[PDB]
Amino acid sequence: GPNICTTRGVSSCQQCLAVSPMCAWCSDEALPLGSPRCDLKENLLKDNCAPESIEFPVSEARVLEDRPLSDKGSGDSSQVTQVQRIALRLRPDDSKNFSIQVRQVEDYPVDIYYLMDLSYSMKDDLWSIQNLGTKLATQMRKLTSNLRIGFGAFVDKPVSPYMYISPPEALENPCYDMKTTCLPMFGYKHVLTLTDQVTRFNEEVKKQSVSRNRDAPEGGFDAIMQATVCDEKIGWRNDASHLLVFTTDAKTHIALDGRLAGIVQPNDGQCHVGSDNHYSASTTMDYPSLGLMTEKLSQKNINLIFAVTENVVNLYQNYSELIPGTTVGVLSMDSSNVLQLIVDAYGKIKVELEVRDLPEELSLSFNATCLNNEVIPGLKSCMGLKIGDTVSFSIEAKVRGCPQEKEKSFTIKPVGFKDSLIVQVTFDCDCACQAQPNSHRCNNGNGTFECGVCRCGPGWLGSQCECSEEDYRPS
Amino acid sequence: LDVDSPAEYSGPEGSYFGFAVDFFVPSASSRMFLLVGAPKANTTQPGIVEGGQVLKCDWSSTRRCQPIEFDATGNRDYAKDDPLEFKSHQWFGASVRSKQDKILACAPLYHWRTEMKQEREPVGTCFLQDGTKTVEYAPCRSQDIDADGQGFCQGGFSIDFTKADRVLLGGPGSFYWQGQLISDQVAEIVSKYDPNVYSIKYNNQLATRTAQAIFDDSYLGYSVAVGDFNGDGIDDFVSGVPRAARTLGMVYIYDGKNMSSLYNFTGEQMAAYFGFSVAATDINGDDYADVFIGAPLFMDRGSDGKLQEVGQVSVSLQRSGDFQTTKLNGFEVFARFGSAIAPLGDLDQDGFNDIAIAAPYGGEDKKGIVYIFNGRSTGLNAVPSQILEGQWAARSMPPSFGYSMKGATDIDKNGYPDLIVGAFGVDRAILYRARPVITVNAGLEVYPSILNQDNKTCSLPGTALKVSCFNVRFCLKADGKGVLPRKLNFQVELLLDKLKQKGAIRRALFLYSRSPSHSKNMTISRGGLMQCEELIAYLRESEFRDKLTPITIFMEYRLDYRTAADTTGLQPILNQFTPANISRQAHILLDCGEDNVCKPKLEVSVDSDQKKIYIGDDNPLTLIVKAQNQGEGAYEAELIVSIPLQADFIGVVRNNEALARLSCAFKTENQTRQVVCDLGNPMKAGTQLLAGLRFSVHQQSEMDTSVKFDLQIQSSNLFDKVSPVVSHKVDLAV
Ligand SMILES: N=C(N)NCCC[C@@H]1NC(=O)[C@H](CCCCN)NC(=O)[C@@H](Cc2ccccc2)NC(=O)[C@@H](CC(=O)O)NC(=O)CNC1=O
Repeated sequence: GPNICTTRGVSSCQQCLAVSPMCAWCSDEALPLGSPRCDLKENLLKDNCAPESIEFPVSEARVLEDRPLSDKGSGDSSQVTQVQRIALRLRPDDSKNFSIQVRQVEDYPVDIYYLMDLSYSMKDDLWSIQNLGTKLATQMRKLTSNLRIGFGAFVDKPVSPYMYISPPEALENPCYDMKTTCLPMFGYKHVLTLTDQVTRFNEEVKKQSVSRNRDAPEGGFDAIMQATVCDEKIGWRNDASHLLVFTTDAKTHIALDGRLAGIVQPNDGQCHVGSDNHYSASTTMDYPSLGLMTEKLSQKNINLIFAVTENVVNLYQNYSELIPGTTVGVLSMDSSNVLQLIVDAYGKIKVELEVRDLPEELSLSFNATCLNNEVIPGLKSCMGLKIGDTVSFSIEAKVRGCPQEKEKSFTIKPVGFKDSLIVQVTFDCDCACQAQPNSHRCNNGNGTFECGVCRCGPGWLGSQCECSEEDYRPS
Repeated sequence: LDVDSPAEYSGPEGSYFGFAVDFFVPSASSRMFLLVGAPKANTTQPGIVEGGQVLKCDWSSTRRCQPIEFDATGNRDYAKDDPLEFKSHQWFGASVRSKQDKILACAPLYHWRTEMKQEREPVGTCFLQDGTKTVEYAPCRSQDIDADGQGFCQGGFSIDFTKADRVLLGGPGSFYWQGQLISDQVAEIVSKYDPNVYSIKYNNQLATRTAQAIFDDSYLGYSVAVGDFNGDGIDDFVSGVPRAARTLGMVYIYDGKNMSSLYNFTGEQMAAYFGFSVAATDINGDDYADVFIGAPLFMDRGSDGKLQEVGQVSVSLQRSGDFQTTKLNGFEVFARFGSAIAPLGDLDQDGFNDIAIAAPYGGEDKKGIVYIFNGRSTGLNAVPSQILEGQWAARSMPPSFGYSMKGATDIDKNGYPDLIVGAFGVDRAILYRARPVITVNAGLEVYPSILNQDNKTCSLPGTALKVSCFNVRFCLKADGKGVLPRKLNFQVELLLDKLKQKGAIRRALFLYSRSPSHSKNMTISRGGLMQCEELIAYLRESEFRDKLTPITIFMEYRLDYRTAADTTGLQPILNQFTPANISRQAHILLDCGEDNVCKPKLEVSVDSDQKKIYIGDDNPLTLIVKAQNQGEGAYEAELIVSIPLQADFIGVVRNNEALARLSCAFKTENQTRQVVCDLGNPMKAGTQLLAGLRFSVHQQSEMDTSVKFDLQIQSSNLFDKVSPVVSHKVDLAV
């Protein structure tokens, strides 16, 4: 049947605009007699209404800034871009659609924490762990630019079975009974917080020296637990991938070993590193079990790596099989074996869209064009991509009513990509012929033709001043 | 076991009171006691801090735990000035064992400063008390100094007594923590006791030898147990090695005569601590003892594939065959199921020994729990019979409930073994006493197994009403053991239709007490007879619209709760397998076929007389309905006929023999108004029915043009319970 524009008896361009964004008004004086003023544009054109005299230029959106996205993360001579900017024009209750894409150009953030065994058995392995630490910092910088690296040390619990306490001298020099010198023993001490100053890391790593204890197994798992749960002391970044490198040449103590030393309290799995950077609960809490370590590692999203000597590679390979996701490498003069594991972790390292400053009366809808050009309706995120991958999204926008403000803007915001999809919005809710009382369209004048009603003066009433109060009898 | 009200013991706060527990049965008197070790307790010894105590707790009616004064002297002084010895923070009472009138209490962390140099070596020491004597036994305090020798042996970390009173010590620290097993007779220890020499040796001591460096850090002797596995009347030594087999763990069995190795049993997962605890006892009823190994840190894969730490216990039956026969796994994470094991003896006296197992972090609030696993032919049950949990409120520090256990001994002599559970995290030990077990079965029968709906040959007492009453009976017989008095007391409840849930009509009654239910107190001679009683019941005629289903005769019985406790102060318990709940179905027959399952079918039709009705004033109307039935009779039939909003029902036509004598009570709860008429008394197969319903029409205006009806009819029984919908219409003329 006939459309809404005509069936509603629209009387003015204002009402025609208000009825629906699809309706159009013909302002041409040449319109044929009887033809409706408010109608679909094609019907007005069929009635020979001049195209420029029709009050409906179609809504449109177009670019505002469209710099192409970058292709390399080095930023040789300018800041990289990964998102571009558009402007929008709307009629009342109007809607439009568009699309955009984003790309992962910059290098992923990575954190490496290095745990050094400083037992006396490591004296002849000391260069290897110093060498390995140096090449971890150096080789990682050739994979990602924003690395963060730190390190810490462990020996074992400083208590009677493991610690030398026999002569008073032994406390200050654990190597007394050998008539040589070494450092006092410690449970676990945090030395260097995660930082990008690789040169500082190298200097601090090369000035470490071994302590001494009694029994072959060491308290390394106490250090792994504390490095995992003391995030603010260690400085793990919430967005970076976390790698923990663990070094030793002997087997390791596990839960229920502390019973020999009189320690029965289970490992709490909480931070106990103070201002002196030493594990303060070393002598009062038992070693952690494999189950507890796996819980905290997964909870904090840390990938543990073992860099151990040949004689204990099988022992830690079995441990790794019980801690999902961890790997084992051989510690030796040639450190290439463990470096490959860091390369592997980086080789297996995600976007979502937020909206900010949206208008009070404007709405949106989203759809995703994920990898392999697959299209998912309603989604605003895409996972699984790597560096260099590009993904796209499509957006539909709509307004209800029309604000009195001529222009306003909002933006969309991907997570962590530093870029903003600022969109400008303009409203064209007016008629050209409405720019400029006593209209002849009313009954013999006596009225103002605005808003579709004459608003008659004294002595007249009605839509077009067609009645007078003395003739407009109540009956 | 009695869980509602166990006996609890409390030691000094912070003492670890309850780290080790055992029963004490001296020969000097019939008195019974419990030994509780408190390794952190302060003592009277001069100049010793937290030396540890062992506290004696009598089973008398009014008593408190009292420390045993094994040693009052302080640390010995070497020649000149400095102390020879360090008794401070020795864990005296970490292990406590007893053998009739002998007690063995050990201090694993005792250190001494040797001669020839200033050292500090945790050799560990044990004190052996007899009826009169108290002697010291420190076999690792020897001339072989340092970790390369026996300096860090920690002898007494684990201990046990052989049936012939040999002392067994395990020291996990000897020879760079290879571990060692050491044992002497009580006679040998006393014969060679010279307190004035620290390095005294016992001339016929049995000890395991030092091995290669490959075996270091194995912790042989972390736990020990004794049992016969060579088969010549001399108990053998079972020792845990939780870090051997490259950390897989293993358990050795040594010949009790020469310490030579007999068998090895290896853990299946690294770091499981296979061997944390061990026990030996026959569980499948043979002459041969079996082996139990705890692996508290065992991890098994969850549904999502990740490993979950629950703990596990391995069972090895013996005639010993290397591979374990059955396993028990914990059901909660980080529970450490299998931390303690204790033979319970024949807890339920059914003919097979039972085991108790602990998880110091299982249960709600992770306080710790003990699981009772009943033995039987072909080993332990796959599920526990009972769960014990600390009834005190959880607190900041764990109670470690179930860390230490001991059973297989009777305290109050009621005939059933009892159990001791220690919770050293709260400095408490708790006593569980086994209650007498009563095994019973019942009977339930009806003489007229099938009830006739219309026989009504049975009259009420002194009343003209006659009903189809029937005869029923029930029985109950019991057996017991121990000091269980033979005059058992039971209560049995009878119910006729208790399964009529949601307030459904009660439909049957007992003749006496005229009630649907009746509770009877019963007394039975234990194993003396099988007793039966009879009862009369009747259906209440038949005011229930439930003849579609049989009567759900039901009964249940329980031990008489308010009966007095026995002489020992406990109330018996029903065996778990007994069928405390029993029921049978009583079928109802009017004429419902030879197979007793009749198969009805229904036919129906409808018509109207004044099919043309006027508007503007009240006009009469009548609806005619007929029904035909198929099958072995019909009952509970009802006219589910819907009526319009513009007319009212004014009764059925009762005054014509050509129409059936229906009874009606129309309902108007919703716009789907119904006439609701009953078809009357039951009818036989092939019966035909015709009826006519009167109505008054109150159409107000000509907006309507017709009125419509919809009807349904119920079936005789469950088959085709309700018929499909049928419709009829009446027109409006003007
Ligand atoms: N009764 C036995 N079974 N004895 C055999 C035990 C052999 C077992 N190992 C040794 O003797 C060897 C001698 C030759 C092999 C080089 N490792 N020496 C060591 O093991 C020392 C020092 C060292 C390490 C590496 C290279 C050179 C020297 N290492 C340690 O870790 C310290 C404690 C520490 O600082 O962590 N002690 C132990 O670990 C246990 N102590 C030992 O003696």
